[PDB]
Amino acid sequence: ADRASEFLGGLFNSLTERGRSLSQPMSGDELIALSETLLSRRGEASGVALAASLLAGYEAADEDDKLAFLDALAEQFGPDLAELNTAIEAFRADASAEATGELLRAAEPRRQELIRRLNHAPGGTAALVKMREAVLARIAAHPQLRHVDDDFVHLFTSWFNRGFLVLQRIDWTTPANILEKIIRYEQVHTIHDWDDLRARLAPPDRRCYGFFHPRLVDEPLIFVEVALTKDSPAAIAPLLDLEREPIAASDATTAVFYSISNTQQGLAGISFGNFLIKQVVEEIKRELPNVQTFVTLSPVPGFAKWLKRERDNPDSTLLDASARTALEALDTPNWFDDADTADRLKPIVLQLAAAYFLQAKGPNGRPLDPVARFHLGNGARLDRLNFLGDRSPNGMRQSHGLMVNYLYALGDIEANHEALFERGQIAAASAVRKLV
Amino acid sequence: PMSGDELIALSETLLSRRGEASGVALAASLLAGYEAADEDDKLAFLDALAEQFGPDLAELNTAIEAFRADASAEATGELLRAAEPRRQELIRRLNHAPGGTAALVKMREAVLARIAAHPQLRHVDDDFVHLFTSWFNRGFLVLQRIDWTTPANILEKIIRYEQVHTIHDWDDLRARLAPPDRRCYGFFHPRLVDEPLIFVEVALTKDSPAAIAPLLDLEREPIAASDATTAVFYSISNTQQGLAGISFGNFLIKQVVEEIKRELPNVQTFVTLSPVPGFAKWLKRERDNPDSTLLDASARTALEALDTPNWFDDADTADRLKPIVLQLAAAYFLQAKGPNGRPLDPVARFHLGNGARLDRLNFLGDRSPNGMRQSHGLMVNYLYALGDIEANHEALFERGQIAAASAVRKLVP
Amino acid sequence: TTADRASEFLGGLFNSLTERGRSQPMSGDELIALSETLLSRRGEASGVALAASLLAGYEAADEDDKLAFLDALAEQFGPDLAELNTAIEAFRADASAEATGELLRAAEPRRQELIRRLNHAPGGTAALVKMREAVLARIAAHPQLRHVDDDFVHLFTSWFNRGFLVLQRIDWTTPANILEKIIRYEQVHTIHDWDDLRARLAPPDRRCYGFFHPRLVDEPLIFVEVALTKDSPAAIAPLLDLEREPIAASDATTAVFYSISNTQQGLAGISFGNFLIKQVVEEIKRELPNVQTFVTLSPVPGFAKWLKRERDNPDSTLLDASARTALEALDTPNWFDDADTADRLKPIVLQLAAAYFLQAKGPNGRPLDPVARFHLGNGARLDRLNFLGDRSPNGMRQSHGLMVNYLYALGDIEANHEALFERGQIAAASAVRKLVP
Amino acid sequence: PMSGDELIALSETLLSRRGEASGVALAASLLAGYEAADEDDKLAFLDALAEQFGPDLAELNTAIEAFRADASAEATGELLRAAEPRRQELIRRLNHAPGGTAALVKMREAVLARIAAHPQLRHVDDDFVHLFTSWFNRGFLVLQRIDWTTPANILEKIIRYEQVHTIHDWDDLRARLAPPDRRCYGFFHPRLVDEPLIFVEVALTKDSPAAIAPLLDLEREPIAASDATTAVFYSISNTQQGLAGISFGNFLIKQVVEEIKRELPNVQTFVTLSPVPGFAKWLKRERDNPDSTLLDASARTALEALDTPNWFDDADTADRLKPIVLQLAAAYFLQAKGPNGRPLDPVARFHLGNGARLDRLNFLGDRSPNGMRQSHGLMVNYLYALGDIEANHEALFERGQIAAASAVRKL
Ligand SMILES: [Mg+2]
Ligand SMILES: [Mg+2]
Repeated sequence: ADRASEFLGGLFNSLTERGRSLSQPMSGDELIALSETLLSRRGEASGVALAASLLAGYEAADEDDKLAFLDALAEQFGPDLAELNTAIEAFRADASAEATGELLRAAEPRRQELIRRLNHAPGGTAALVKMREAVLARIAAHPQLRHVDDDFVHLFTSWFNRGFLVLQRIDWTTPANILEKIIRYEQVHTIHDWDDLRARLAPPDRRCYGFFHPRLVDEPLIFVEVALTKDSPAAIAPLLDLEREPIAASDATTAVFYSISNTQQGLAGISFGNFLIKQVVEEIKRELPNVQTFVTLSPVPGFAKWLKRERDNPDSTLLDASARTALEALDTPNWFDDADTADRLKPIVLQLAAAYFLQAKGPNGRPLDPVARFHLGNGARLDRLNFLGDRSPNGMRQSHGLMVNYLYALGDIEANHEALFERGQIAAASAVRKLV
Repeated sequence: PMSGDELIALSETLLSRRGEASGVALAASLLAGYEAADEDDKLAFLDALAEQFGPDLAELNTAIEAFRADASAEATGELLRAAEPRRQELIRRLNHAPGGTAALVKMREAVLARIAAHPQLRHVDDDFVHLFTSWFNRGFLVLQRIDWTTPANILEKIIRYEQVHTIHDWDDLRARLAPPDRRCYGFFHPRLVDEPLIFVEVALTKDSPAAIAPLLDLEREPIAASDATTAVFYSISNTQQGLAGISFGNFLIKQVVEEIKRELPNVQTFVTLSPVPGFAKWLKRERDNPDSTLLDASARTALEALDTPNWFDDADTADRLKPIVLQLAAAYFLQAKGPNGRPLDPVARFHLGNGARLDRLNFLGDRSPNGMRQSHGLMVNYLYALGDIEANHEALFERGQIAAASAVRKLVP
Repeated sequence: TTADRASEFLGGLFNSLTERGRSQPMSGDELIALSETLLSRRGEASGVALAASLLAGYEAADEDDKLAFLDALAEQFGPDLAELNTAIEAFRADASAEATGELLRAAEPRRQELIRRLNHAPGGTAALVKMREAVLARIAAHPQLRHVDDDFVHLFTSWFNRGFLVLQRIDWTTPANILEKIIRYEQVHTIHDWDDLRARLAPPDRRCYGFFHPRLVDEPLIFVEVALTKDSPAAIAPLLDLEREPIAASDATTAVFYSISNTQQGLAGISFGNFLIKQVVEEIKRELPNVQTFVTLSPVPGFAKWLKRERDNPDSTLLDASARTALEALDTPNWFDDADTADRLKPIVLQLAAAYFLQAKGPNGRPLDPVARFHLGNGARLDRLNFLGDRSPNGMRQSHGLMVNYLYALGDIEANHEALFERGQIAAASAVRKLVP
Repeated sequence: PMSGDELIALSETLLSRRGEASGVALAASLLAGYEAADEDDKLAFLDALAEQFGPDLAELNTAIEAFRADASAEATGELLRAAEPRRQELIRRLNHAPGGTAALVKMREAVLARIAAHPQLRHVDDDFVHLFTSWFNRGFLVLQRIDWTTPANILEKIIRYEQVHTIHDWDDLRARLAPPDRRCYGFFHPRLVDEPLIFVEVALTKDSPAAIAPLLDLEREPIAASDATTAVFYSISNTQQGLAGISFGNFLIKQVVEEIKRELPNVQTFVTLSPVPGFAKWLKRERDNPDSTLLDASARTALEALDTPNWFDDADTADRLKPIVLQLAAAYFLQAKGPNGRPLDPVARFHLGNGARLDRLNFLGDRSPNGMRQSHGLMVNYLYALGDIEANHEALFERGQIAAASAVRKL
């Protein structure tokens, strides 16, 4: 039945209210010592006790002691090499069930149990996420921790099940402890104090939502900023216009997604499903059924640095001197001003930009642009390419000002998605694809 | 409907799917088809799960050759991934179908049911346990008072899963949660909606019972909550068969008493009136004594009076059986151990596990036909004290040390 | 966040008031004496204690003692006649604001303050409803209690504000304690234990709703039974036939109200708004958008009584020699069991029914038939007359088997309601309006 | 916009309306009209309310004749009906409009405020109070904890409505809600969504303070919940101007302490550190007495010190104002009364009415500029006990017996 919606609501409410209810720096060595103790503990009370302790000791430790520990999760808490070999020989001797099971057992690094146990401490999950954040930041100077992050991903993928994710409008009636977080995760608009915030949430032509999961109480995991309007924008400058006149909800037909952000560093790479946006769309449709179309005014981070690599190679598959000439006009502080040099680049940029999307592919079989991977993964369609839609000194170096417009269509959202994942079809508008 | 072959095929498809919407659709269809399948087609699919769906050997082999060549971290990590039965990914995916968790839990009931006739299915069961252990986290287990204001669909489930003192109909039911001197609680998990994973039936009283009949019988009169001083756990039921062997934590009862205490601060003594679903099965196996420091010559003597249609009403041939049986029960608890070195009896494992103390042995505390089949009407009282729960649990788990009252550690031969 | 926010909020507060909401025999004289203490009391703690005491006493009192007390409310607890006259003379002397203020104070009987205070006892409102049920049951044999009932209505009206009325679907996920009460309030269907209720609610083509108000926690005031179908019926027998084959709710296109009941005798005559069915329709629609037509299959209690009066009237407005002659058929064992007698009657009856519905008014000016006053007031349209829709011995004595369908169109509910209340215009279909003389 | 006359016209159309749907439509349209209209039109409508909307004389007289011609119960009940001012039906109708109760509460504020300048409005007030008493039934009042996880639009209101120790910004607010040594409760009623009618600010401690400075101070060390034995009610506010004079019960505090203890059973002593707004105008009117036993020559002199601007910052002239004031405060309390046998202090009538007993007169407990303004920096304590609350309440209401402490009586 559908009663499942109420049951989970009631349940997640007991969980959150419960959460809102509930020390001296340690060295890298002690932390390791403590881990071993926790891994051999049998009692459940002493277990959470050692766990909470370890987590407090780590949060308190000096940046150096922290790294000593993370490194140890690589060297001292991987699988037992002896056992694993024994187990390998057995399988090699007879590919039996007994042997194929002990192999699965012996190949599991001890870290997994350690993380599974640390997670029993009150606040454990939140601390664990902050820990994966530290290892993610340590991969560079210590590639070894890439395997330590692998195990966090495994476990996290299991905890943050997409079935328990939930969408909530983040308006002025939202709990203060949560909004206080929004002040921090706010990407676009500026917000220093609660006044800036209320003001930010005030306008009736502005909206924003958040996805919450019971594993992290009162934590908006994904933040979705929307703008209500009648026209489908091609420039960001206007939507963020502080002195412009805002309209009314019934006075809109096109909801435009100007910002979508993952708020927790430690959750990078953890999928929360691919029909997120679809949900944010229905919420808007249920509230304001007038809204006929749903488009996004997303950026294109990676295009500029793609135009670099693609130009630096004088043996481009489709980029001659005729182009490379006027092309490098971008190599000037201010070029977007000269209305002349502007209309010159438009055709050439939009032409290479179209390639960057439908043509360019990253490592694995998938679009190079990260924002494309997302919105496209979410069944949207690469509808329009707004040249110079963001002339901010930020976007100018990010994508040379180039901004695009993905369009979500309730009808064929799932359709595009299957296309993209099963085959490779990059749902794009005809007007953009004819720039090969 | 669908045949084992067709299910096996659709499984394969689901496993190689890459689109979410299409994946969930395939998962919802396979589950739907499995349910419609036949006892033969079903055993076919559960079996194809124990053979075709184990770890992929081709990929396991490469991973091993790679590790042998270079035992690098990447190689070790690769070996783990490839050592995973395909079953696990299959199970994880069906779980995305709506009602999958429930469906999945019913499927595990099905393998746990066939395991005896098909010991290979046991390898499939291990993987459900691995996932289930991760899905049913104790952190989301929620205690919820269950009374007459509780939805009917849920109450209906309690009459069906009540496993200690059978609840005949809705009147017996109302009888157990409507009186102000009666209390019921249940633990719920977001993984299974409206499904009380574990529910406890307590009786608010002034004394520590020794027989259920008095608690059950629809005759006696209640008593205001503020009047009682003692809470008595007279029934504990683990509802989902497919959830057998998944620990929900050892401090479950500690929560039910913390609840009862904040509500009725007038209740300061907590005990249980529990069964012993493994005593008749023990004593009988012990009656074919090849050589035991327990039973002797003048032993089986009174142990015959147990084999009657009702030896529990004639003080004659029974009063002679009380001190022999209790002497032996004291042996069944403090000495008899299960294959894992834990206390032989399931219910003593639960309560001792929750920090309770074996406080008293009640000879013939339950006369019902069920009580007779389990331990010859034998029942015991475990005691719970918030101040000792943690210690007893820790002491039991860390050192295998059982917590029993002196008045019982003595009755051991 | 104001239409949905106020609902979030109200739902919440109500949930609190729900869990929060989840005695010796006295003589009429003692109860009356007590009412006097309570009335003069000043402390809140003792007020409640006394009131709680009086209610318990009343409950346990003898039927004679209850009755004496109710009568006491009429003669002893009315307005103080002395000061009332004093105030009348003050105002006749000079109609000042202070004069009409005191007059208003002077006219209010002590019954009101007594009821208001008894309402503070826990379980007070429920007890007062039960008590009002008693005075309602005694107005015949005791016409003086009518002025006691008038005071109850003034307070109940203010307490049971339509704004807090909430609609809830009633099914197997509904709390047992509420379902238990439902097993007693069930109208059409027959229900014994829980197997009946569970059975009666199981079918996917059946759906009943309830209206709840925070004043009477866990209590369904108005119970609405509906049937999911693919056509607007003309006879109940089929709908109620257990040996019928249900249909998936998604397959249905029609929603048919076939039972609407007020569950609290003591609430009789208290309005909960005219847009009740509106809410039930908007609800079904959002759950099953696959339903376009909203129609009822109502009874016409009081048609038989009316027809009798029309016949016994030697000067009947529209009963010629023929009609009178044919009608005599209605006065036989099972005339309905003769296709010929039936088809002969159908034209004359249906035509009389039309004048009944469209012309027969009440002692005020409202449509005489109580079920029509309801559905018409709920903005419905009288859509069709179903000759011989219910041949159950009951329906036969009620309206000679005559049933009807009222048509609810979620686009003219307000229009029709306004017409009936503002202009007195009945919303009937031509098929029936062009059937009147 | 809309003129007072067009409003009075609408009201008349609403009173005779029979249709429900159009009934609430006109009601919404009147509320909105009144709401956004010049002050002058407003006073028009409100004065019309006292004038053109009292009872209908015709009907009232007809009803009078009948009663004089036949004092029957049916004639009586009919008189009562006709004595009701049309205003009531007007209000009752406007209240069906979406958001009417809130609009109506605001309108009462409009009249209440204009009374002093226009006493004929007091009559309008009278029917507002009649209806509000009925509507704001105490049984639907709900106690709710108000911490940092509370909806913003509500916390905002808590800020805006503080009336004991002003809150300046959200951080300052966060301060009274987040710190574990702190707590806050509000009372909500279904008639006004998200509107905290009454809200209390308690400072969990382990003693019984006599000054606010050490409570509201940002620089302070927190204390765990269980690390407290007491509870200190330092601020209590009644939020709705328009709900002035409507009782929400007399056991509001008994509910809060019952909640604090069920959570922190480590608290076994609940006391307040309340102000005394009725001390300013009392002593300021006191020294204008033709005669006053509580004010002699030897007193009215050592009391002259308070006249200076800043005398609270000198250990010197201050210890003479300690015994003379306490004896007048202890008098003002146990003695002084208002137009009724009830205590003159609006805060004492609240706490005593709530079952508390005057336990101490913490001299100069408030240094705030507003504090001196009223109680001259003086503060008092009130002791609540889950044993005497009901007993004290009764004594005060049944017999006017002011439960106080010996330490305070003699003075
Ligand atoms: Mg795993
Ligand atoms: Mg009145």
